[PDB]
Amino acid sequence: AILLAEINYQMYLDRQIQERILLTNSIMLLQNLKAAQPTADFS
Amino acid sequence: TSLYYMKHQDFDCGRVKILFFSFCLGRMMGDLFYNYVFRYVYNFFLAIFG
Repeated sequence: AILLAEINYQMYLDRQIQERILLTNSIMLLQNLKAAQPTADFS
Repeated sequence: TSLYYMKHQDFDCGRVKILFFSFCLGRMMGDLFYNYVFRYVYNFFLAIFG
């Protein structure tokens, strides 16, 4: 009972670190799209 | 003096694409160095000449 209890808590810690991965790759995506501005030049 | 005047010719806008920057260096190349450098100086001699 207590063992698979820390398993719940513990792959909950894996939860938080996956959420951090989300954060990092999303910000990298916003960085490249910032470097990818649509230009309004027509000439 | 109008016999001795070179007009304002428009040059081929040969676009280069520096990553996401599209711009023709040939056009302003000609515009600056001839259509504005050679042109203005030459018409300045004609102005002092007349």
